[PDB]
Amino acid sequence: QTHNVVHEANGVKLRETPKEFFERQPNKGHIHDVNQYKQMYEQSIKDPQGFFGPLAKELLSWDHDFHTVKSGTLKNGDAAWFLGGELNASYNCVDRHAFANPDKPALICEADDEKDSHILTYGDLLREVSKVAGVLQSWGIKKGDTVAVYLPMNAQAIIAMLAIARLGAAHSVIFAGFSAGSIKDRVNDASCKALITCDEGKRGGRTTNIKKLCDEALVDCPTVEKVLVYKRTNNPEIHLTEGRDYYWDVETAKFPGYLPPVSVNSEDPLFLLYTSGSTGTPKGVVHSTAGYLLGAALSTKYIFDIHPEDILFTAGDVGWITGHTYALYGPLLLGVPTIIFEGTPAYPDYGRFWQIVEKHKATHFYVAPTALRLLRKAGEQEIAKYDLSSLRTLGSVGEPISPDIWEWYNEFVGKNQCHISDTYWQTESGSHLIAPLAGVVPNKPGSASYPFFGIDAALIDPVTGVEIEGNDAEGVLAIKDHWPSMARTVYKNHTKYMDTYMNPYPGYYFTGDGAARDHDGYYWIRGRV
Amino acid sequence: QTHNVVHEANGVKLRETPKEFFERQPNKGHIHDVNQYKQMYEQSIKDPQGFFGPLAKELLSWDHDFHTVKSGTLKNGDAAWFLGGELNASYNCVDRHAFANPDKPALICEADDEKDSHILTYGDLLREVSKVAGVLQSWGIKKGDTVAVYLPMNAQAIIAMLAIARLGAAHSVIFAGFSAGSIKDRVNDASCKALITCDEGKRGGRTTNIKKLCDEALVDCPTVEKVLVYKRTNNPEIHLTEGRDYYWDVETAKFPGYLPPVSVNSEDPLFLLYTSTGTPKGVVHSTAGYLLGAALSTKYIFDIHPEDILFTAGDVGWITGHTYALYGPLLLGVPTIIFEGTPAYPDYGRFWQIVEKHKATHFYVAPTALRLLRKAGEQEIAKYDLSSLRTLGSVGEPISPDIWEWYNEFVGKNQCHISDTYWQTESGSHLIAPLAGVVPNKPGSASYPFFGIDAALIDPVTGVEIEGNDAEGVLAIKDHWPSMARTVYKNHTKYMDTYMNPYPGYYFTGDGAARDHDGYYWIRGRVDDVVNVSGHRLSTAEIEAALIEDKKVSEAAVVGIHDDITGQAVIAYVEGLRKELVLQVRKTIGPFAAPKSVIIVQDLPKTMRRILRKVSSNNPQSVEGIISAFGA
Amino acid sequence: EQTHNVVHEANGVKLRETPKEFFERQPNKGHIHDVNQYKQMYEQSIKDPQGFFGPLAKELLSWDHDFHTVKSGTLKNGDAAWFLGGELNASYNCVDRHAFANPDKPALICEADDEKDSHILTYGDLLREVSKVAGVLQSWGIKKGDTVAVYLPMNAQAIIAMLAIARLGAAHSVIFAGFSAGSIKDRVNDASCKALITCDEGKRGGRTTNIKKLCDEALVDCPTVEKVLVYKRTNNPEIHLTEGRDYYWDVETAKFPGYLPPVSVNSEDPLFLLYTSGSTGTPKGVVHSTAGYLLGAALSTKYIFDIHPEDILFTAGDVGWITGHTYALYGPLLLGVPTIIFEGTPAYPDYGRFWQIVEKHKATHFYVAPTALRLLRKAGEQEIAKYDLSSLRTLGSVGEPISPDIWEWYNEFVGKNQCHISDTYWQTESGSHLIAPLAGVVPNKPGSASYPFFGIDAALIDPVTGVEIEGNDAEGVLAIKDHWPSMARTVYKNHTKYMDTYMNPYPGYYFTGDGAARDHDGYYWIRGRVDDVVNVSGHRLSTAEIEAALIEDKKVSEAAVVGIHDDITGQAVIAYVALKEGNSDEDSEGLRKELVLQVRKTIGPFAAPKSVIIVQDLPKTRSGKIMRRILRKVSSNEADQLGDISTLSNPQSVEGIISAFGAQFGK
Ligand SMILES: Nc1ncnc2c1ncn2[C@@H]1O[C@H](COP(=O)(O)OC2CC2)[C@@H](O)[C@H]1O
Ligand SMILES: Nc1ncnc2c1ncn2[C@@H]1O[C@H](COP(=O)(O)OC2CC2)[C@@H](O)[C@H]1O
Ligand SMILES: Nc1ncnc2c1ncn2[C@@H]1O[C@H](COP(=O)(O)OC2CC2)[C@@H](O)[C@H]1O
Ligand code: NA
Ligand code: NA
Repeated sequence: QTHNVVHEANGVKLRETPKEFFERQPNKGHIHDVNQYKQMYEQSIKDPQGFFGPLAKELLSWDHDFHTVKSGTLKNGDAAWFLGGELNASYNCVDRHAFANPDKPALICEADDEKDSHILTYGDLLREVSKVAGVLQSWGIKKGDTVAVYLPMNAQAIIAMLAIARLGAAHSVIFAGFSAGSIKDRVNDASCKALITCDEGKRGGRTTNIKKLCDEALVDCPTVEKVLVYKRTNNPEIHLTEGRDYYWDVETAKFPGYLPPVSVNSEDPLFLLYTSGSTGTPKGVVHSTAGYLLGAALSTKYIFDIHPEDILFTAGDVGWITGHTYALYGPLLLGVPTIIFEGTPAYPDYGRFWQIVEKHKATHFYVAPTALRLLRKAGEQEIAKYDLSSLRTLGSVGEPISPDIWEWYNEFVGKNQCHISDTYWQTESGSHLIAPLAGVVPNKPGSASYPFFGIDAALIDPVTGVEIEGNDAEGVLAIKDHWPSMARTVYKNHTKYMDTYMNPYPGYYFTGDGAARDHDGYYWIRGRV
Repeated sequence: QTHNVVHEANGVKLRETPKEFFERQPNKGHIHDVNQYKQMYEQSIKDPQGFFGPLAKELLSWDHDFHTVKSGTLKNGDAAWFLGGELNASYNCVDRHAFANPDKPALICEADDEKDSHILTYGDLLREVSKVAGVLQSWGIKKGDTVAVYLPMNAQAIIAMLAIARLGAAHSVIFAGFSAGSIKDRVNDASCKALITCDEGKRGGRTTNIKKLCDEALVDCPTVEKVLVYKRTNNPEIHLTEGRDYYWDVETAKFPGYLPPVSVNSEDPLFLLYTSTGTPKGVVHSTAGYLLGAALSTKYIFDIHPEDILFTAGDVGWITGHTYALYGPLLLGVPTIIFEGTPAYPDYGRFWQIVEKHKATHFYVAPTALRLLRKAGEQEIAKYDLSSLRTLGSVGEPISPDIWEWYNEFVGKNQCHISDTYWQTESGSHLIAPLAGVVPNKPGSASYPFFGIDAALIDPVTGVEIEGNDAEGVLAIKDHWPSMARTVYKNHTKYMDTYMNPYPGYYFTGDGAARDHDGYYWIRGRVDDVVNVSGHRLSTAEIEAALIEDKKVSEAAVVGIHDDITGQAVIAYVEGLRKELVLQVRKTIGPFAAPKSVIIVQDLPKTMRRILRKVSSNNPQSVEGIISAFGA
Repeated sequence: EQTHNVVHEANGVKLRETPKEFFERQPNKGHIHDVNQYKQMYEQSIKDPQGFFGPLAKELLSWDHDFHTVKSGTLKNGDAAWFLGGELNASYNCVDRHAFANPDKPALICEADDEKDSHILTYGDLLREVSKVAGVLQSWGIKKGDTVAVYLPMNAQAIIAMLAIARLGAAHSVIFAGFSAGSIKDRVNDASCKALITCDEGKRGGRTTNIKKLCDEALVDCPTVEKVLVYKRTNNPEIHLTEGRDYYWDVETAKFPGYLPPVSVNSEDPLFLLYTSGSTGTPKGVVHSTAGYLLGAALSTKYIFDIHPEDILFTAGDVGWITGHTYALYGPLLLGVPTIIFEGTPAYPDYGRFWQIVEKHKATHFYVAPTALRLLRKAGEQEIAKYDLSSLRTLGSVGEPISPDIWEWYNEFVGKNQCHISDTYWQTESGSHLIAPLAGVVPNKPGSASYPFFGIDAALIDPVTGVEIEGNDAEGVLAIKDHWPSMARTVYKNHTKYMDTYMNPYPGYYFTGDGAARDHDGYYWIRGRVDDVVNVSGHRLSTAEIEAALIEDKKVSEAAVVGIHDDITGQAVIAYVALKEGNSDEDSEGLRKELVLQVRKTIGPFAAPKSVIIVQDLPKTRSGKIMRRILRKVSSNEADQLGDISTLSNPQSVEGIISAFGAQFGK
């Protein structure tokens, strides 16, 4: 009953999902109980072919069928999924839903100031993505190119990512807060042929110099032929360099509201996302197309319990993986609306998140514990002003969630009527690795619980390098086989990838984190090592 | 029986298809009668998916299947057909027929002088297209490029077009009678990477300077990297620029007679065709939808069977040659007669001599040529055996009842069906036409709208559809159709403003028409160019006249431009006098007819409102003034 | 009849049935039941190519897109095409599919010049290395429609380079590692290659060969080559790499992952260029398509050699030549079996090396040229008894005639009279076997290639009348009456040369350049080239190219090169040279050596003349053109038979020619 190693697990009562979760659920859940989850999970570990093939055919639309579900090993860094298949990410995120229901909302955009907020339908999104992709195509962007994005969290960032993917090019999103030198490093490592940005940004009421930093960086980025500049503030004193910089509205007005998507192979790169590592300069994590999209759709459907009637609010930023997988690809693949918030949880007041959740009857909310701490400190009383009865799944990501913060989140935001998903994962995993499925897995505050489909998690003794048998254990967290959404390389530097992830413990994927596993199989993340 | 509006139709007896038509028809007709036509037409309007899906699979060969038959709306300018599909135009016009019957004639080429005439089979055409496509491929031409063609109406023009389409590039054919400036404008707007032309041309016995005008134009066309030059006259004095120009024969001899075609998407551009009042605009046509329209209209309106032979006396420099000298007939796998010369050379019987020589079953020509031959060569017609013909088409302009009767009697001997085909460059293929052997004729009427064409008459003042027959108004189309043009090259806003925004929810043909008690349409010609300001349609000419009535005004020019709020805005070029002129227009025309702004200028273009249009959107010397005052 | 009045080779020749031990060692039921089934299937392959080759193409190749038409075009119009509309990838069919099925199965059994450096790559290993090299090439801009040169010895890196280039839809052009810098230059420039794959140095017979050095020398004049990939075969640090152009195989492949998607190409997109010598002077890049070439390779390897999944093939060839292309690489790898890639010579460390390798790996199939058989019979017979060769059942011979005596020697000393011998007739332009005895099916006549293969409708044409010869006991020009899947499709950027060489000499036919005879049983007997092409030790040479090389020496005024029989190399090249101002018989030996070295450095060591004859002038017609017929007749000791020479402008010269050949051919 007691734990000698996993001290966090002693005297922790399981927390079943509240009845109101199932009352607010629009349809029968996707999994009935934990026993069915464990059957499906064991099948996903022992027979990835027969588990993931059918799901890949169910959740994604293919332009060419695949012939092999899974190939490669971790030790050889040659992982591949759905080999021979062809598809397009923008077709799966936009076109098919637009044909099905063009007036269904897609991007619920909340601007830094609410007066500028708007809503794009899937039909709208198809037209705007097509026009921007037509601009990029006229400029010579084609499959195999990279295109940089330097935009805030708003419709233009989503449209730019989808338009780049529509051509089979790989987008490289650069968080709008980066310095000119960070922009330069990333652009040059990726050899981007084009950049998409805006003139200025609005954050918490303040105006941010965006094009200015781009211009500073581009003096050292010779590969950038053309820049597309959105008029976010329309400030006339913002310089565009003749022959390089063009306005978003002016160029998109020249092209039609439909452009054919370009088919890419399952293993063609979908994007580069640059991350800081423990050794040296930024490294470009490369994600494939089919595997990443399947992981995004699968984790969004099963871990958050997303249905067609639902509305996801991922309070993240597309500059990071969270916005990639769960503000954009995850929800759009499933054809539900997603809320794109440009501002901050404090402007105009600390009720912004909640005013938004009420306004759009959001059903899912996904945020990092940092924001939870900020709102507990400075804006608790605001929560009661707004109706949050539409929610049933509350997500937490990025860092450990202390039991204190977990209980506060559960009571004040969830009104003790929602399910909480502590999702553990990382930029290189593509999608959730360990997380409690909504309406299925009972919670232990501070614990991410069970590994997800295709994630064969294990603990390794660092001193010896040997895998640790049995529960009530602690050690380095690692995965014993690759999974569909695993990152495939570091751009033009596969040796760094091998040394970072595959070579510390040959045969395993090294997460860089230490964790504990208790007598129930629940995992407790203990941070970086 | 009487018409109070459609005066053309009063006292007009229907003209049934003559029995000789069905005697000469090689097989059972494709449609039995008008009732079957109407059932099929109603399905093509109410259920485009169930009507055009099966036809697209029947008439075209696909590399990848389509998942959606029809997408988009006119209002949003995002029409698309057969989404997800892949195909190749040259495979559908050449390869499949060559594999089925390589010795069947494809291009029956009649040169300016008959001594130079020849016939290419489908196998011959496959080899020549493959070799030219190999030359272009070795030069770097690929999907997404544009390639200019400046060639007379002969085998090399057809081969060039098909070879460019074989690589998935888009051809832009430039009528060989165009000047150097016209070549330059079109090549630069399209940013063509290569050009295919010839040294000189032969027309009416005269030698025309083709390569010379090309050089003149190319001095200012930096995107053209290479030129392929056919030796039409083999004149040794014709200079080739080293490193840029290469000979057709020399380069094609280096490559094999088969080259794989490149699959393109249904909505990838097949061609740009530049149109000749203001600035030339590149009408862009898709691949799958355009080809389907070409095949469908050629088959059903002309009644084309595998045994038939089509003579379209047009020029690939224009949409008629594109669609009914090349794509339509070759798609159906029949021979097409490509005539390089004039109706008068060596004499005024040449058209009829060609029909007799090749036993053509179908003849398609513009009323302009019919009038010329009636005036100068009538007696020549009877000198030739024209009994192989059963379908006589007319295109491009109204055919008066009198010219229709002359055509019917002197060419058709009262034994052929006449198809007065109404359509335009932007429609891709026939919009309103009497189906051969099916629809009875009223001379001068185009008769019924074609498959997928939901035609209507619109009140020009209110934009509201006119219900019932015995009516007149603006001819408009209520939904897009497979072969509708998709954009204006790199200028989609001009496309929207020209076709979709004047009457939102409709396609604007620019023509007026009348509809009689039988549902037959009578084309009435161009309308008067209204500008749409927040739903009020204004006449630039009326505003100019009203401004001119003011005796202190010397000259007035009124133009329209795009406006994100009011759709269009009106700018007049001519502090207190400006207000006086605006009030003058308000009290002469109406309160809402006032220009958005009156700009007092001392100069205006003529040497031409086009300059004013471009100026308002941010004697050559005069130009400066226009700009200066607009800066005011 | 039983007697032959024309095909003398066939008189008194007893058929040689397949020995029973062949069937004892055969691992499964044969692919063909007996010779009658072979004849039924062959007739279908001629009368109904669509119904015969469609199903086989669907069985043996994996398609990304199905084909809609099996066969198109005619020889006369030079527009042959097969499996139109199809899409596939050669590296997927040679690697990926087998790696997915059995990643640990051996693929490349690599025997290095020194056995200590030997190793084995599995299909999984091969997939990873091919993917990495393809990743390097892709990052350099190589894409479908480009050509990439390979200048590598016969080892794993050559195979990997070829497959990596094909993985991107680019066409490889392999340049035999015995070529000089000028030959590399000619081929690289005619193809406009964007990149080159080579190595620092080579190992042959224990000697170190200069590979990268010759590449640098040639590349000074190859402006289209943007980047070079260099494998460290010896890792000699003194080997210079040019900054900005040359990069190391290991360094660059370490940057990319072990899987890269293959690029789908059309059946008729070019798979490779192989530069071949003819009666011209300039090498011609023979172009092979993808689907048809691969189908021919798989089909001939499977049916003529009787290859099964359990078998192991040792083709003692070099990828620098078509034999290595088709039967060391594409054929076996398509069929998913291991192939032995031998970097060395038959003589090093001793003359048992071939048999040591066969025994080491229990090879079931061995494929070699008669030149090597003659060498081993002369110098290494005593080695054979040291080795267990009982794993073998199919012994192939390629590239040149196999005399009845050599056939018997091969049959007895290597096969122990228990193996089937496959004398395979074919050529670079045919892609795969044209006439050959199917192992276990066709009985042999020693010296005869036997029956034409599937899709090969062979004929004999009267050299006087140009008319096809009906009936048997006949002789004439060997021609083929319709194209076949693996037929070469063009000469790179010179289709007119292709037409003039192969399709126009005998309209409606393919001209092989060979003469042949057909006996009363329908067996074909190859009689050798009719077009004066010379084959020295399996290498096709251009007498005109050798003449040009000799003339480059400014001491030479005129040069005429001819071919003759040679007991060692099959044919030998004899060069006749007239000098400007020479004389002095003491300088003769030295100047002859100088000219031989000139040829060695212009073309390559293997193109050196057997002998250089210094004469005072060459025989010429009234029009001033050299009459090589006289030099041929003299060089074969047939001075009698020269006949009336009063038609020459300089009949007096003939005497000298004869005397000179008598004095100098020996010494
Ligand atoms: N639920 C969690 N509980 C405890 N720790 C967590 C949790 N989620 C993330 N982490 C830490 O963040 C890194 C990933 O950061 P990254 O920005 O790459 O991806 C971010 C996640 C989008 C992990 O390696 C780990 O140390
Ligand atoms: N049967 C017809 N009866 C009366 N008028 C006609 C008819 N066909 C065309 N037109 C006029 O020509 C324009 C199109 O010209 P375009 O050169 O683009 O297309 C050329 C015709 C292929 C129409 O809008 C219209 O005004
Ligand atoms: N079994 C054989 N019996 C007699 N002669 C043969 C045989 N195989 C080839 N040849 C001669 O080689 C030329 C082609 O040589 P190539 O190097 O192109 O291809 C060689 C095959 C690799 C043939 O035209 C012919 O003259
Ligand atoms: Na494809
Ligand atoms: Na496909």
